[PDB]
Amino acid sequence: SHRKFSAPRHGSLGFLPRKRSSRHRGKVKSFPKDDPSKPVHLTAFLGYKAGMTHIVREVDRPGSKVNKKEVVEAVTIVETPPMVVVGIVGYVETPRGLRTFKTVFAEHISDECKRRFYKNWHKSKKKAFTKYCKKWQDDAGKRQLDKDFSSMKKYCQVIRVLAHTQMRLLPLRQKKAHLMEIQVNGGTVAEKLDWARERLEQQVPVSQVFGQDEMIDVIGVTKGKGYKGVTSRWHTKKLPRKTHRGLRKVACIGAWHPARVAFSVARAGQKGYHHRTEINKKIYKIGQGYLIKDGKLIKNNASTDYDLSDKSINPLGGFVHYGEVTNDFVMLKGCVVGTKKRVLTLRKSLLVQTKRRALEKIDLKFIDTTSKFGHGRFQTVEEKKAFMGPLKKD
Amino acid sequence: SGAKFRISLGLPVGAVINCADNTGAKNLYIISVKGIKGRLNRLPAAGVGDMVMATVKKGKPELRKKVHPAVVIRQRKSYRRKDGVFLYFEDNAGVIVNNKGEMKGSAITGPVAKECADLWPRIASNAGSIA
Amino acid sequence: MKVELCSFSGYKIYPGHGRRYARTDGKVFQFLNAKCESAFLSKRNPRQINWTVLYRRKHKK
Amino acid sequence: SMLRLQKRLASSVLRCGKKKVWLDPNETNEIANANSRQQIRKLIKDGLIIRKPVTVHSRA
Amino acid sequence: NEVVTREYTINIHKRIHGVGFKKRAPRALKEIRKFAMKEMGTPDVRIDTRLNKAVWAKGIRNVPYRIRVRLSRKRNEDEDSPNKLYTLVTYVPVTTFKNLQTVNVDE
Amino acid sequence: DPVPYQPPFLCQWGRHQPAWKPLM
RNA sequence: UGCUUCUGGGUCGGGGUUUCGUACGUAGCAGAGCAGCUGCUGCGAUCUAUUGAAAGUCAGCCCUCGACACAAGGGUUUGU
RNA sequence: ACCCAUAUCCGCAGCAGGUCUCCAAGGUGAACAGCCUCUGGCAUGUUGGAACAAUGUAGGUAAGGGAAGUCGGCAAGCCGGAUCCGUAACUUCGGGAUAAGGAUUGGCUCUAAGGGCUGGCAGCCGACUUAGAACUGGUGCGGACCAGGGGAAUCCGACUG
Ligand SMILES: [Mg+2]
Ligand SMILES: [Mg+2]
Ligand SMILES: [Mg+2]
Ligand SMILES: [Mg+2]
Ligand SMILES: [Mg+2]
Ligand SMILES: [Mg+2]
Ligand SMILES: [Mg+2]
Ligand SMILES: [Mg+2]
Ligand SMILES: [Mg+2]
Ligand SMILES: [Mg+2]
Ligand SMILES: [Mg+2]
Ligand SMILES: [Mg+2]
Ligand SMILES: [Mg+2]
Ligand SMILES: [Mg+2]
Ligand SMILES: [Mg+2]
Ligand SMILES: [Mg+2]
Repeated sequence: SHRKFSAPRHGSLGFLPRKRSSRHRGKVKSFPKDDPSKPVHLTAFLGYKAGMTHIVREVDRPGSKVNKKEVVEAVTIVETPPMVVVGIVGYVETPRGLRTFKTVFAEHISDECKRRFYKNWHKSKKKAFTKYCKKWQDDAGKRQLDKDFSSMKKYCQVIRVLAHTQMRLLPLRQKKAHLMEIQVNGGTVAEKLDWARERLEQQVPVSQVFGQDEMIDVIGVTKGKGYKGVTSRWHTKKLPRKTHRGLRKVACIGAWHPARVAFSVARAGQKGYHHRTEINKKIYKIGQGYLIKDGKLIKNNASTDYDLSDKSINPLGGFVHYGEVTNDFVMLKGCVVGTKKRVLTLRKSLLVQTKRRALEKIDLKFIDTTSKFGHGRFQTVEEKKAFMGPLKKD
Repeated sequence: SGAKFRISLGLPVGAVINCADNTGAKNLYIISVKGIKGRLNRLPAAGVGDMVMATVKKGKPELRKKVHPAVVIRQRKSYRRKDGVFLYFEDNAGVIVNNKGEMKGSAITGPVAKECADLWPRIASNAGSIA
Repeated sequence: MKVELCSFSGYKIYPGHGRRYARTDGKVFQFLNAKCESAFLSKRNPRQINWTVLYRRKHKK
Repeated sequence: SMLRLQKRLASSVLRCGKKKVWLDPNETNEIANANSRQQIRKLIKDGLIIRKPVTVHSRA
Repeated sequence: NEVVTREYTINIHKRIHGVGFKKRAPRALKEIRKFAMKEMGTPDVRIDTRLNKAVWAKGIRNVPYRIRVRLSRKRNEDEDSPNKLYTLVTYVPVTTFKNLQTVNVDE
Repeated sequence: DPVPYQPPFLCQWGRHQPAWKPLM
């Protein structure tokens, strides 16, 4: 007979091959569609989930009950040291798909990018791109390089650029850079290719790609949670206390007569470590790195117009399980996917962003740099030293 | 114009909140909450400023044994205001209030949370202190 | 964002932290953490507890 | 090698438990060829096996 | 250059972390033996009985957080073996583990 | 060795057993 | 993910952070009182000072470049 | 002779079952209770190592609400010792009754009361209790262990067995 009381279904079947991600770094499944009216630009960037904090800001949306009021907003900080462009690739439009036509690398590729081409960099003799670079210091190889760019002027429809993260700058253990194709969306393909050929072996910072109060797409792999049951992985009802063989189960799988269990029935298995794309993440603030000028460095990242204190966004005792963010960063409203130290693809938004909330401008009043390794209660070190007074170790 | 934000609502159906006005009631037994579509196996729950269907479980005998509409005013479950403060009270409380919002009683003992008092102006006019 | 003080400690609460508490008699209290909340609701005296600001004003530290 | 005959006989000659029999660990090959109660009385007199004292249970 | 004796302090507290109550003093012994295998490449590690008493001084649950250990590589006596050398692991009574570097004690 | 005597059946089916009971 | 550009991780130590709440010892004409000697001396929970002290803090916290050794290895396969 | 029982007996076995007695320390406590220890005994119950996934099994803990869960408060939890009050309907006048409901409880320093032997007094001796007071602690004290949830009715059987 039928189910007595109707109910919605546990889980979504749109995400259903709930397996471990085959990739560690989030793939851009779709780049934004270009128009040649725009100038040439990048459409993606590759950063690292540093941590979380609060923000305090005035809200200007008319009609709300929180108009001209100060909210707090959870934000993520994504440490984004500038990427280095070491290759271009063009894609021809085919009736079977979009085939990669020809890849052209740079002359000087750093050891950071060279780590990626090796499953064991200790044991190896480090021979990658050593015959490729003989194309860049003769006449005949340069003629073939020019003919490759000219052969891409005619036939390529999509031009993507190869960029890697400058991994030396981060607090991470690893020295191996993440490569990534970023679709250059802009004017005509010849102008696009001249522009990317200009940027070869060059730094591309994040203010080049993004801006403040921009809605981005954040692509990455979910924090992994293991082999989990159907009460954790699918959030079904726990069975009553009196059940014999266990209660964190799905009691009825299916009926008798479709004599298979369906794919739509929820079973136990791998929860987390899934690839996701979560959209409409507002860039509250693009931050700046530490930099030295006039001898003494200037580090005041969390300094705002209403704070005017020389603190950086690094909380007390640093970020927990991450380290110190000494580079330029993007600060994103709300939470993003992944664990800490997780490489975190940023994508410009696919959608024509036209709302009241999505076009709101941002002026922050307070970036919270209290300690997150416990209940911190002091914003900076000298505040703590002035409140507590002198200690025994002084 | 400005509407109510959702806050943590920790008074399901079955709660006896006390009655913070001078109708003569002492308890208010919540029998349902006004405005809930529902879902399979959930108690309808109510937070501050929720119109609720109550029952005077002790008090005056003219008030008992019938269903009263009511408004929840204090809750002991902590709820986050939009400026980022978690507020909670010393007890759960409510007042008997008709379907259009008028208070059946005259004065309100204890503070009224402003999540209620912005949304119900007659309760705010009878409110001694707010939040 | 008026930074307020803990009703138990005397520490300076910042706009994200803490938990604000209101009794039925009036008298809204702010706390920095559930250490101080639990110390308040147990009816302990801040002047007898060493790490609070009131103790440290009483004992001239 | 095997000193359970000597520990049993040392327990019965000392008039205590074998909880309290202390066979010397360095002189294992001199206790190992005792194999009787007369030889074990000599090992007691030589001091190779000792009645251990009572574990303290203070009344203080 | 082979026979070396030298002082170490082992933070036992971060090698014993997470293991259950009935397996803290045995695991503390296993990580002292792994420590002696790591700092000196001798698989034959023989740990002294006074250090056994020192680790088991409280119980099987509560094991001391740091311990001071003298780690001595030695030439092997007869019963000639695959291992040419053995490491003896000795116990050093220390009042406080404050500003204690790995001291290379001299013979 | 003592050859084990054939398995000692001590019933459970039948009317006493409340597990697997049919219609009736 | 890491495994010699005098570099690299590791260990230990030192800082930062943080958790609990003020260690032992000493001192006290502080201590309900009591005992003994002709004010002094013993017993005494507790209190005050030293002392936001003591202790823990990556084992999956944050920076050291202070000590100390180690690290240019071992094995099996793979050809247009 | 020996075993006399989580291995010498009976349970198809070195089987968590069964099987008649004797001896019986210290603390805490009303206690031959539970918990810790000495004498005596033992090696963790037919194996070890490494990790700490789901589902278990056995313990716990949970904000806010409080039986809305379920056939059904099943299970868990509340209460729990002692002392001082206080104790209802009904009754076969025995009970109900630890009814129900309250207060107290630690440590330390004292005070009072409660006796023997010798020659209304004097000396010399020894026991545990009980009551009261001060001071003191972050209101914590039957601090672990031990240890009644209660009330109003209806049916059936008087009861113990
Ligand atoms: Mg239907
Ligand atoms: Mg069952
Ligand atoms: Mg934190
Ligand atoms: Mg239901
Ligand atoms: Mg006999
Ligand atoms: Mg057995
Ligand atoms: Mg036991
Ligand atoms: Mg066992
Ligand atoms: Mg065993
Ligand atoms: Mg609860
Ligand atoms: Mg509660
Ligand atoms: Mg029901
Ligand atoms: Mg029950
Ligand atoms: Mg009764
Ligand atoms: Mg009748
Ligand atoms: Mg009967």
